[PDB]
Amino acid sequence: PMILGYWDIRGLAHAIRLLLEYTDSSYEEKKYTMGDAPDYDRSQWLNEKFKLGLDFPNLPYLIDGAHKITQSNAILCYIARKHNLCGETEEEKIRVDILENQTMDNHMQLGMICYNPEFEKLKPKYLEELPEKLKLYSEFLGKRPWFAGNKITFVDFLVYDVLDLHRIFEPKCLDAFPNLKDFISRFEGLEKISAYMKSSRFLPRPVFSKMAVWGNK
Amino acid sequence: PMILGYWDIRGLAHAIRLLLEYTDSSYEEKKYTMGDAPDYDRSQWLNEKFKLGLDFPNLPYLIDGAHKITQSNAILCYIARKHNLCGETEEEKIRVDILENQTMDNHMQLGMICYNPEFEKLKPKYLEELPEKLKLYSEFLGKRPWFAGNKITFVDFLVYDVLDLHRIFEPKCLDAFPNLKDFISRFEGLEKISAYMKSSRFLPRPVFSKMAVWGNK
Ligand SMILES: N[C@@H](CCC(=O)N[C@@H](CSc1ccc([N+](=O)[O-])cc1[N+](=O)[O-])C(=O)NCC(=O)O)C(=O)O
Ligand SMILES: N[C@@H](CCC(=O)N[C@@H](CSc1ccc([N+](=O)[O-])cc1[N+](=O)[O-])C(=O)NCC(=O)O)C(=O)O
Repeated sequence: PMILGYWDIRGLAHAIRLLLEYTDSSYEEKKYTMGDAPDYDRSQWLNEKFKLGLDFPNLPYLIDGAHKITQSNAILCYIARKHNLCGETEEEKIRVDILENQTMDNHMQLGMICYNPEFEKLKPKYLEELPEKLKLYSEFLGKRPWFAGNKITFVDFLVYDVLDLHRIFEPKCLDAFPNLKDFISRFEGLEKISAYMKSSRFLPRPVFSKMAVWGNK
Repeated sequence: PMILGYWDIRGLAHAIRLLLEYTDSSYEEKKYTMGDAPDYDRSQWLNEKFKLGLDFPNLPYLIDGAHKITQSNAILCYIARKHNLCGETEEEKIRVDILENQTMDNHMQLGMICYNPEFEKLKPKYLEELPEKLKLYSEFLGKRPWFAGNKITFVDFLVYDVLDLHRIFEPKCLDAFPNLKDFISRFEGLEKISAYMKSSRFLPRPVFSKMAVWGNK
């Protein structure tokens, strides 16, 4: 069975875990524990980091037999390809590519301030800007059932994670975009998704690692 | 003809410009000018940002008729797909995916400190770490003519820009990895590449925008 390595948190592995579940993939998980402050001992991972045969050692990392992979989006396409969720038409592949990177951006943005000691000070501006960000995704999705088009793709998992992370950060954020709310309903309503969410495996928190100022627990 | 919008600098548009050239693509450039300190007036771009019909307004952006694209890596695949440089075999697509993101990481890393006011203080550590970074690419490439494998792909443009930016930042950096040096020789040795470098179009500097503390000019 495949084996997904990551910290004992949600973070970046979220969309992957969801995808793996949606695809009925056979897998295990090698969760790494980070020590408490002030050191935040990472040795559990560092003692293994370069022993796994990974090309660019990192987290998350996926191991499927002889295939060792790093970089979240790389791991997602890998999985998605086995179930034709990496896109089909031309326009689909474009939307996929754009989102694939757009979400990664918007994510690192939140991550950056949530790990910034001055989070409290920065928070005001970030929130002032967020509505427009969400709007973009609303406009983008429009009347489509999924982001790529009529068929679901791995990018839907990425958009979800991002959108979800924001209802958690600011609950009223998605209130102004019905289609987005429906998207979340539609995504969580997915049979294998719904079931996974009610299982013991579902790890929706902590959102970030112990070093984080927000969602660190 | 296609139209590539970006700042009047190298930056993220570099690999794209190189690819476009190597593919003999018919295109123009909409270069945006940033005002001098302390305001760094961006208005030339802001007054157009939401008028272009882009989905997620940003730079660089590519316009091919009805197709409006953002996110550098999104733009690269779009172009590479028209010429079969987006990867073919399974293992090829993996390497492409990994590098497509790996390079983007290593890039932002450099960008972050080069835009950091305390650049001078941060520089010492970054340099202490760089060798291992480069080594990863060397190990990765190994005895292959190209990163993807025997055929050249758009990621080779990404790896080049990164490797190039680092010889500029620290000339002796690549000295310990012959295969990487040969890679640089082999890439610039490409007919259309070589030619483009001797042209008036070649924009290798400034490396970053005016806001940068390094390579700002
Ligand atoms: N581009 C890579 C990024 C991988 C990465 O950064 N992994 C991190 C945790 S994520 C992370 C780490 C720091 C911050 N931060 O804000 O400081 C935010 C996030 N995040 O998940 O957004 C890690 O611990 N890697 C193991 C290692 O480096 O050896 C990918 O998407 O796979
Ligand atoms: N993920 C996107 C990122 C796009 C982006 O960052 N665009 C910047 C320039 S790049 C950039 C900007 C800042 C820093 N920095 O280090 O501070 C590094 C880089 N970089 O290219 O590496 C911009 O000016 N966009 C127009 C807008 O936002 O309206 C992509 O790769 O296309």
